[PDB]
Amino acid sequence: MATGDERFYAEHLMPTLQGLLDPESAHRLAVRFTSLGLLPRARFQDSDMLEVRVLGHKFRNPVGIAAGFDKHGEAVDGLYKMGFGFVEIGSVTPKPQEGNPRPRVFRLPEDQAVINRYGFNSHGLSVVEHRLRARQQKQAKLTEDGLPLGVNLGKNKTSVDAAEDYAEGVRVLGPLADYLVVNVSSPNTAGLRSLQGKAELRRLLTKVLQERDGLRRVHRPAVLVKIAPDLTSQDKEDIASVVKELGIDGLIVTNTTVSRPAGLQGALRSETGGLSGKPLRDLSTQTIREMYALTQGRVPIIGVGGVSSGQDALEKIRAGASLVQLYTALTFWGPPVVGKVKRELEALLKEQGFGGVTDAIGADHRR
Ligand SMILES: Cc1cc2nc3c(=O)[nH]c(=O)nc-3n(C[C@H](O)[C@H](O)[C@H](O)COP(=O)(O)O)c2cc1C
Ligand SMILES: COc1ccc(Nc2ccc(Oc3ccccc3)cc2)c(C(=O)O)c1
Ligand SMILES: CCCCCCCCCC[N+](C)(C)[O-]
Ligand SMILES: O=C(O)c1cc(=O)[nH]c(=O)[nH]1
Repeated sequence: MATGDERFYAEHLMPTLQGLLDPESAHRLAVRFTSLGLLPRARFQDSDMLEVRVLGHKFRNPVGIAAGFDKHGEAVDGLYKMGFGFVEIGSVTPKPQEGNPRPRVFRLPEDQAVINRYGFNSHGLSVVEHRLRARQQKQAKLTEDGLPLGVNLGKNKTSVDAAEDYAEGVRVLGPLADYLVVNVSSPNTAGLRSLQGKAELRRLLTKVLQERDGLRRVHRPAVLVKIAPDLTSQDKEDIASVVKELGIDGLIVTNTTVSRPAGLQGALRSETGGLSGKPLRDLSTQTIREMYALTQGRVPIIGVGGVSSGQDALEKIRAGASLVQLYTALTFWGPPVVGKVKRELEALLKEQGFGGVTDAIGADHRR
């Protein structure tokens, strides 16, 4: 069934799977299989070249699974087995909520893209907290061994107080996380991205950071802000300013886009939702570049958006990312894409005269 092998997955297994299952069903199955550890052998051995020290942690490799794949913290261990250097779970909302009605995920095969409007379907903080607690010491050892865990926090659709939603997330899941993500960037919850402008963003993040600072040292995560690729130059300037003013630990750049770039071919291109995958790639990379420059290279960036190769990863790294994430590439190429990206990244680093990933971070800005 599953042997096992970049070409077999890309050319045969995944196309067949996608012919049989709609994207959300495939997503549910992928989560189930991953949680059981039913995966092809991750042959790739991580070299010292790929190791990154950032956010107060060691990362065995700079390739993570983006938020949204494991929304409820169900497959964390299987994701490490897949070869990810770090795992981000979420977004998690304070209370459980169902998200949007189905269908709410759409493939754009011709574009190597996906559009989703899940709408923060979440088991909620309490369920995710107990799920994480069940493996807390296991995670502590994984983190020690260079495999950190991120938790992405959302807010409920019907919440009257957005900042309090995030504050609850910090208090409940913060003690279980190496880093937290304040997701102010979903396409798919009304109002949400408006948390990205200035005086209100400052208010929100001050509250978040205060809650984080009130956790015991051993349970005190880094706090990152995940931003949209659709921000105005003014928005980006404002975010960079608040980030530096408040001492936000890092940025995740970017979420999905509500733009529909010219050239999309998929029949479903005009579905409502965030677009991910290849058509997002360079928009994300350019946002990384801008944010790195606006923060003077002093604020760690996790680069995400259309990464499916070593070149994609390195471009983001050279643009200013210390780490990268992918999601959409996994949906088309399956688990072997993780080793592929890592292998290609290591080769490109050597070819371009970099001693390791760390040496390449922001290299474009020094040209
Ligand atoms: C199906 C789907 C669900 C997602 N859910 C979340 C989410 O819950 N929280 C979040 O911060 N990002 C979410 N994302 C955005 C991804 O984390 C990532 O930022 C974006 O997809 C770009 O990366 P990619 O092109 O590699 O997929 C989701 C993306 C997709 C494809
Ligand atoms: C919207 O969110 C997703 C998530 C996973 C997907 N697919 C997928 C990802 C990993 C898989 O993992 C495997 C592959 C082969 C053997 C065992 C597990 C399988 C399907 C898809 C899709 O098919 O469109 C969509
Ligand atoms: C998730 C869709 C099914 C794809 C085929 C499953 C691959 C099983 C992996 C094989 N094995 C677990 C032994 O390595
Ligand atoms: O749950 C979702 O709809 C969602 C959240 C998010 O942050 N990004 C995204 O593309 N979808």
